[PDB]
Amino acid sequence: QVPTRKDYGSKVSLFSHLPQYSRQNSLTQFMSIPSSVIHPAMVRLGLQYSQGLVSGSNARCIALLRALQQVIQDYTTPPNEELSRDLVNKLKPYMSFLTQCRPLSASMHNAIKFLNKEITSVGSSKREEEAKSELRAAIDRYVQEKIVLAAQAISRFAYQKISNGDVILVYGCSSLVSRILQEAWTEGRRFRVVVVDSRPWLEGRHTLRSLVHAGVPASYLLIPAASYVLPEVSKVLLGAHALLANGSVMSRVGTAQLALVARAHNVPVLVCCETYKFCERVQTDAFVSNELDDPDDLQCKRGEHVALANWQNHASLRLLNLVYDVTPPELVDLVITELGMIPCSSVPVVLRVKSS
Amino acid sequence: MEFQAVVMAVLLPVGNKPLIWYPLNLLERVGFEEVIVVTTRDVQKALCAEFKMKMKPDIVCIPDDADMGTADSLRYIYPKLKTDVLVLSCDLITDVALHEVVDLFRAYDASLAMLMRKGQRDFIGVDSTGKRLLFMANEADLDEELVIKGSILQKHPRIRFHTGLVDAHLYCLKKYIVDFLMENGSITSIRSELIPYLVRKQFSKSLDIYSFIKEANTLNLAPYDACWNACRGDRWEDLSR
Amino acid sequence: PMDDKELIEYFKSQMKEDPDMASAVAAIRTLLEFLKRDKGETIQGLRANLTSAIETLCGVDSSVAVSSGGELFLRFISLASLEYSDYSKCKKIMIERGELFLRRISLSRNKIADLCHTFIKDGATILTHAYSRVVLRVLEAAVAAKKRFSVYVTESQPDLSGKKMAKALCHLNVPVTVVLDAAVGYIMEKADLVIVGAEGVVENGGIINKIGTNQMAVCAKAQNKPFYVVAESFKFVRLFPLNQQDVPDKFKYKAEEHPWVDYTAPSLITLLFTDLGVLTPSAVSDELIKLYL
Amino acid sequence: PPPLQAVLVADSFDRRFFPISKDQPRVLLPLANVALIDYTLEFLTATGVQETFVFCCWKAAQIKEHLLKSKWCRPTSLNVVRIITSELYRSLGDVLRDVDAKALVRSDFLLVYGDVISNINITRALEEHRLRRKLEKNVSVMTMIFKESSPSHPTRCHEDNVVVAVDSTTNRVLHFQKTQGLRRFAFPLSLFQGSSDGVEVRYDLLDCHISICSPQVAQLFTDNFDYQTRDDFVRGLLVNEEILGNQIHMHVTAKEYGARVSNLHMYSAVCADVIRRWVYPLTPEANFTDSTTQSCTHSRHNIYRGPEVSLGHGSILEENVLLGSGTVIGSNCFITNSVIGPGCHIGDNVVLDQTYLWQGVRVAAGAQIHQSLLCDNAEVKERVTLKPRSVLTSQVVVGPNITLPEGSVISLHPPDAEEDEDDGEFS
Amino acid sequence: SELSERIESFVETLKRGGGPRSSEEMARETLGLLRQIITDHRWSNAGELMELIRREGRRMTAAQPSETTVGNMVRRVLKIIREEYGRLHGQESLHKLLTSDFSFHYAQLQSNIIEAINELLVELEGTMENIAAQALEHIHSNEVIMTIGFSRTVEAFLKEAARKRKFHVIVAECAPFCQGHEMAVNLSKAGIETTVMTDAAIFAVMSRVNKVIIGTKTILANGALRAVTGTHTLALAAKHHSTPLIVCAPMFKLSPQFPNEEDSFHKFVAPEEVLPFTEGDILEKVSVHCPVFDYVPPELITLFISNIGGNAPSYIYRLMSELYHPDDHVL
Repeated sequence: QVPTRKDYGSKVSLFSHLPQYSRQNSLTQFMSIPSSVIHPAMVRLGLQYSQGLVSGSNARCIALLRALQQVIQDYTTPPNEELSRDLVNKLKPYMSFLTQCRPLSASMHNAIKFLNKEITSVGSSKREEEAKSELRAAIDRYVQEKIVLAAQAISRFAYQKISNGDVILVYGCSSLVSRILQEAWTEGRRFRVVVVDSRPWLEGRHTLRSLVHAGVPASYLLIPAASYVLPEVSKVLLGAHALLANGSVMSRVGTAQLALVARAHNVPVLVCCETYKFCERVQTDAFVSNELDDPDDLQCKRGEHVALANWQNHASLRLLNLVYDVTPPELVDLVITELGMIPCSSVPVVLRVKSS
Repeated sequence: MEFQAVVMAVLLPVGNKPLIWYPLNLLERVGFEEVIVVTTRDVQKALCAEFKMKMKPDIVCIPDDADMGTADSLRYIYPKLKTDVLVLSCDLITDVALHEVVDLFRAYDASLAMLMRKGQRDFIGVDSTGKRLLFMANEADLDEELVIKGSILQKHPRIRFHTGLVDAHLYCLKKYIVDFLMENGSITSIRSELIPYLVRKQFSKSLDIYSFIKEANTLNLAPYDACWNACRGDRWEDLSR
Repeated sequence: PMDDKELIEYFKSQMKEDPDMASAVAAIRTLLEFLKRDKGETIQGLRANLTSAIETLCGVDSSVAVSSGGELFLRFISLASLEYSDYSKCKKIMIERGELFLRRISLSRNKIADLCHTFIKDGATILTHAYSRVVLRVLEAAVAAKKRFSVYVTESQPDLSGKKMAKALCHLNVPVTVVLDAAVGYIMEKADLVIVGAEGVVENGGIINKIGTNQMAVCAKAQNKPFYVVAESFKFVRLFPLNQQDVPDKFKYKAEEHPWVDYTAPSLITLLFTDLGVLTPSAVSDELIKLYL
Repeated sequence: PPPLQAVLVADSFDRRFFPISKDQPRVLLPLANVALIDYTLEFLTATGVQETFVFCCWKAAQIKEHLLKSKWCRPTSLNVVRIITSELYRSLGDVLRDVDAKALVRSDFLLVYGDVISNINITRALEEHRLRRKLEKNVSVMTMIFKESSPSHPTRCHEDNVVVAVDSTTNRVLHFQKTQGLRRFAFPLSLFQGSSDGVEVRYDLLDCHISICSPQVAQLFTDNFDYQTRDDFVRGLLVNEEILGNQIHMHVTAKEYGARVSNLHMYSAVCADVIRRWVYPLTPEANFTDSTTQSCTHSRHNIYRGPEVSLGHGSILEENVLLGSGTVIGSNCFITNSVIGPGCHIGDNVVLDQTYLWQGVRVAAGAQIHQSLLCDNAEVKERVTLKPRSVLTSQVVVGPNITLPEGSVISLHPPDAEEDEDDGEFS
Repeated sequence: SELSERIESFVETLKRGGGPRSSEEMARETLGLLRQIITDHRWSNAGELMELIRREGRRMTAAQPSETTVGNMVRRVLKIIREEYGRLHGQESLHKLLTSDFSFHYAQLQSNIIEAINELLVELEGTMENIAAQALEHIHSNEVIMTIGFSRTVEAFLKEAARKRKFHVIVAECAPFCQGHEMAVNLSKAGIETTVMTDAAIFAVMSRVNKVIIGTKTILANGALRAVTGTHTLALAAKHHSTPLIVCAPMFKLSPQFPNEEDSFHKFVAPEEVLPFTEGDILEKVSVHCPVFDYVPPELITLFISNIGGNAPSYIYRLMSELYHPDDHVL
């Protein structure tokens, strides 16, 4: 069977319960080239998750659903068995392998739950081809109505808040924020955008390039200097990787800071997220549940010397590369979803109306 | 199946063990329950009988014509190909971890993944990361100067060139490459005029060509000196293998 | 059809005949009377005429409660038309449901008073901002329960509604003191709780009220005093003001710079007393989310 | 150990700034209210140069007069500027031939033009050059300085674009060629076979036009009388490798700025970079040339204001705006990404975008000026609109009721100016 | 002319790039230059000496406004001159208002000025030792400390505290100039069990940090701080979690200026640190700003540790009165 990925380096004592891997170490060096235990599509998907070729939560969910459609297409029911259970039992090891390649996101968890419910509801007296076609159609409908139409509705809703001659501060890279800003600029709103970035990913350059190509006037700076630009900032628009049942917003590592600093400068905070990213779990800190990225990514060249080059030699030295933080509900003013403009405390309510 | 292994013989049973055995063992180590082999017919269309005396899990053998190239062999065996192919040759004595080339194929959804080793005439040029190759040509086609398109340097402003590298003739090829070969009978040899065409077709939904550079072993070429070097190296190589 | 003029004088006479009835209730009654005699044939035309009438009424009165009642009436029409496709059956259903809705919103004030009066203790001090009929009713209910308490009321400088509130309280034999609009921060330490009305409850749970409400709420929060708001259900409106500037201009003015309205965030509010019961602010959004599918 | 010298060519022997060069030398043009010669001298002084030779031929009188009353000609300056002038100079080859004839350079001097804006420290490059010359026993001759860049940057002009083929092991240049009006680039096969240890073709390099040279450069220039430019020397050396090898190497900088202004596009790009602090510490508010008239205060969004500006009521300075001392701005104006010289006067409701107004320029109310250049003492009358790429040179007055086309260079000299005039565009 | 060339070299070094990396070296160089100015220059009266010192101080401060240690030393020397002149010759308060002169010559004033400068230098030498000595009163066993950037005073503090206690240190790199890596390596070489993180993680982990110890570049008149960029967010997070914020700053980093003064407060450097030059055409349309200093209000600071002990920000004004004359603020 598939082995277990080896932990890399030494972890922080407070994060010792989380797995920490390295990008150089690949899990496919111990698996047969014509993969049998793991479907080849899942192998490719895990390879490009571990190497970082798919980063955004929406992109990760779409890639997972595409590979999963391929797996369903290639799937053939074994003799003397039922599809509604065999399919789930076969899919579980693929999900375990994907988690080993890189910890799953909230969108991927919700998509997996949705497909498990869809497969479980497949009748036992229907043809295999019909069941496969229905599963593919359900995946397509899920993708459409949970990403495309949701983004369109969120852009339409956010067009109202964006006014002429105001300043909007965005953080990191998210497709929803970029689409909102581009559509608002297209409809005739005139405004500036301030892009805040953070090491080591430096993914704010993606949205910077998108805004420049769209014609929107843009400014760029790192996150420590955020307190310098908030005096002239009118709104802080953020994207969320997940909304928790207690209202807390799980997002990129710097996001919470911005909200806090925004509260210090009396600047409204808007968070745009799709309702399928709403999670019924709750957490109050970035310690109980998080993901440790490759520590070697923290190395930077300042001049001709790299200070953290051989950081393994120092026994008492540790490096952590967090990828998520949790924002308390009291630092967030708006949540913009396809349902509408809701307070940060209405997250469970939506979770109640989307389950029945 | 993800891959279909194809072995070329257009062949040598010489050595401590048959020269064709080593590629077969390399394929056998990493999965590959079955493998298709094209057997020589110019010298003797009976090497299938000789291979029937070997020890392998499963082999399918197909006799070839008198004279035919690698592309011609693929054209002959088209009906038996169903997915992406992994083309090898009898002359390949390597200890490379095959997961590198196939991992390059898997990760980037490449149309071609190939393996080469540092030498110990043909110019190749890869980008900064050293994985994707941007240029490839031979001294026969170039009169005195090497010409690079402006678009290539516009997209990739840093091309690093190798000259002495040795092609190992191990290719992971996508299925539509085979289909394009089938629609066009002009191409006769994979190395000579198939791979360069794909390389130049990148810059003209886009073709992706990737290469992996090794530093341990090459294949036993047709020269007798190459055979002697392979025989010398296989004594230490065959210990673990 | 009912003329624009006829609608305006119907609204004004409805207000005048019953001074104790809120503007939103009169607007809803006027809309129901307009629907009663319409002579239309299609539900498509009915909605256009109804929203035009709501626009006219909002032109007459710029209060937030009028617009909230108009939106509630439009949602009522949509909900009724959802069940019945035939226009005549839908018309009868809308008429009878409107009568029932009118009687319910009439009983709303007494329901709020009965739910709310228990929070007032004996010997406590009440701080109120301006003239609200709901706070007057809850103080009546507290007095009827043989509770003894004192009330401070601000003057509401633009129109001295606090003096009218003090006169009405004196008619009830309640010790009431009129204090300046600038002395709330001086009086907050003596009061035990703050009870104020609302002209509209926004999506997140904040309130839209008289210009002096926000500073009173901030002062109450600074001294950790409870801040209670009494409001009817037909004052729920799907607006989310980011700040004071984000409030629509049609509610601030025409009711150097003198806005008649401010916005109070839900974080400064302890509990809301509606005919739906005693709610946290976070409940309000839920109701709205339940109303629009 | 020997003092670091530098040869400063204060004459651009080409003519790319005509007709602006007909009145003022290009070296004395104000980039951000500071002459380019001042920027080059500051660059030389900051990098450790102790002796500088200034070779000027065209309009040498103005250059000498400006230099003598400058900071670097003071006795307290650590850079001993020596102005050498001659009327027979026609090319950089002539300058280096004269350098060899006078034996001015001792060893390892700096070759750079008089219009180079940079903040590059050449300590590492000089150390590498000296180490190569010591280990290889006098084989390395020149070390060019290049800046890592992207081909799509505004600073990378088509005219001065270049592609090289080098050895990544030793940073040795093996092929070098411009890419003006070319779609395909050809590299001779000789360089591959001569060195099979790995050759890399680089197109992501911006030419800073800075060279760490040797007296052997002057010897080769005086041995080859046909050399006229540095590119000719480089090409002739690279092609003639079989005899007298004389390898030339390169150095790449990434965290430092370096560029050479050679036309109006380069002028605009470098001015925009300087305003936005890309050439730090060389900043308009740094006052690196200690003159009282260039004192400035820096504000948010790179708004540099000089003394006694007195901005009008309702006018807006958006970003990247430099105002000279004494400049007067009207009411309800709109200035953006523009540089205004000292003493300028602007009327009401004027709009300026990406313009450059030299000292003494007077603009009447209602003007709309975009992406143009207005030389010193120019004048614009009411309700006049200038399209992008317009140029007014040396006191041209443009009358009312006229909109100039995009490419409109006008001056007081009839032939060079496209439409010479002093009262408008209608003849 | 040796003094003139020394002054010119000092001004050029201030303008281009910091030669003396440590602030103590800058203070010592300024004090030595001022001593040479006092000795070599010929002056009869005290007023002309004061105006000369004011002139060179104005030049040096105009060379680099962000480097406030030069101005602090100039003002300290001016107050020393005032005190010595008052002693050899013969404080705005209500007492002075209710209760109730230069251009005189004294031959022995110069020796008193020189010895006062010398004892000031002697005090300057041992500031870090005093701060390290009092470090042990603020660190308890198994504590968690957080630091931003690289400061020699804080590292001396932690290394002295680590000889008798075991504690964990979390260093947040100060992007773009990621100098927190160097401090983390230095502390790890002393076995202090350190951790390296980015700025973005600060608020993420402040909930598990017991106290924050930081350095500073300048302490203003009201107790505010001019620190490295990212310190304001750090102080805001500490205030949110109520963790004490300790500032280990010597007395020469104490400047009598006030926050709102010409807005020439932050220092802006080349945007190459934030956005590289290889991005391409987008750099034409993008405004990149790279401040290196940040303003921290005095209400976010819990304690001030200096060579004279521990103090509250509310007392900082008094330390202003004992160090600088009210007429030397403008300089």
